[PDB]
Amino acid sequence: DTHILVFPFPAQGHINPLLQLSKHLIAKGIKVSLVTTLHVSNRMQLQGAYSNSVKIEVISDGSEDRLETDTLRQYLDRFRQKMTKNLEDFLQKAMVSSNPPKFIIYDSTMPWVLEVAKEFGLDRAPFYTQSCALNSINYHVLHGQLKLPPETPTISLPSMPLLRPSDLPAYDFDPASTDTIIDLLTSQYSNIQDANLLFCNTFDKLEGEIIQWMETLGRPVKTVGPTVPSAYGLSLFKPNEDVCLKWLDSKPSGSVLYVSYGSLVEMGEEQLKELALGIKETGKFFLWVVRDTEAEKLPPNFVESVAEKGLVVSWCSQLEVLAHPSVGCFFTHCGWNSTLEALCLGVPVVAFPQWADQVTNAKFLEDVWKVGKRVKRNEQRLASKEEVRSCIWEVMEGERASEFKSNSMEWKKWAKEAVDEGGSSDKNIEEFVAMLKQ
Repeated sequence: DTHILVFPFPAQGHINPLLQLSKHLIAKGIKVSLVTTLHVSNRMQLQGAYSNSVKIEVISDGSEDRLETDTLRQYLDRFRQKMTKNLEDFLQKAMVSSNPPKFIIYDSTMPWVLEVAKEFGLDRAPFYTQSCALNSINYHVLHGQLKLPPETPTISLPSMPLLRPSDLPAYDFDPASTDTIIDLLTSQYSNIQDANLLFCNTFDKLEGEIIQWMETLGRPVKTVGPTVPSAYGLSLFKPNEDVCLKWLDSKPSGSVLYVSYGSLVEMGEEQLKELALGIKETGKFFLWVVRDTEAEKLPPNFVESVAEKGLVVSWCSQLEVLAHPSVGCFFTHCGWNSTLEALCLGVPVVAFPQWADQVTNAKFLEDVWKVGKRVKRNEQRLASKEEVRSCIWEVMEGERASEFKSNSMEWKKWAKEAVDEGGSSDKNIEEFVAMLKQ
């Protein structure tokens, strides 16, 4: 029984992609062990309860956790030191067992795992969870072809669309961690000559040309995305579904604006007021999922003022909401997972990027894939309520509303084609599985 290890970075949007890939591998006959921390096995729904499930291997004691007194640098430095020893101890017992693992797939953001794999003679591959366009940007920042602030107002990178400085990732959003994040992201290409191959969370039709560029770095590159669950009885003591779905069920098809800037962005009340008022001014039905600490910054009386039009809740499953036919538009922060979800479910977007790679994903969503528009922001970075209202109207009601929806249904078709049997991504996964059986 061939078995491999998958080692994701324990953080927002890094685990689900590797878990999804693990599920595809198990469906093709490969047993998968997920190497993770005590907190992820504990404080998350990683149950691995069925006999065909991913096996969870906890290798940490929780002493690698981020302290309140820690900077990002101290946290990543301690994590690397402790998890390196933890992985060395784990492989020691596993590389001399009856059935040793034949491969380790690890998050690309932990390039130190390759050195551990190399030391034990274990085949390995980093997994790039972000867009391939970001791989190009980070590589060119690493090699001096692009600079923190760009010298030239137009940036032309190999096999990439032209970008202005307002389309490049904003790592300055959290000033204390700016240099740390840039060093982290640029250090993902330093030891790729020893990688068996590179895995990318994308699909050929989406970034094919950029992937061709990536292959020129010397190693095989395998697109295996998008990592969205393929899914997208009768109880007398329970209701059929969730409250969100029920509320959406009573709306006309394609009429509601699903709003979510994700679970990590901390927006300012000033900008939060204008955004809420912007959504209010449109007079459209909208389902806004926002966490408790962000919801307290909402303007006083806002939810009562949009009583008939708005449903503001603390949680709903994003996938089931985006797959609902009553939803016609997605006001999103343009995180890579959200970006791929929008494309996979054929839903046009109002791009409101906040930080990091979100601005680059927004650029591709608006100017390259053409499935929506970016909210115009001012010099201060504040998006006014008319810009917000205008943008929502333009994508849902304006001249290009039919265009955007047509582009979205096309990207939705190619995305399903990619992960469907014989698709570009499925083919890459089958070839990898075939090599592991050799």
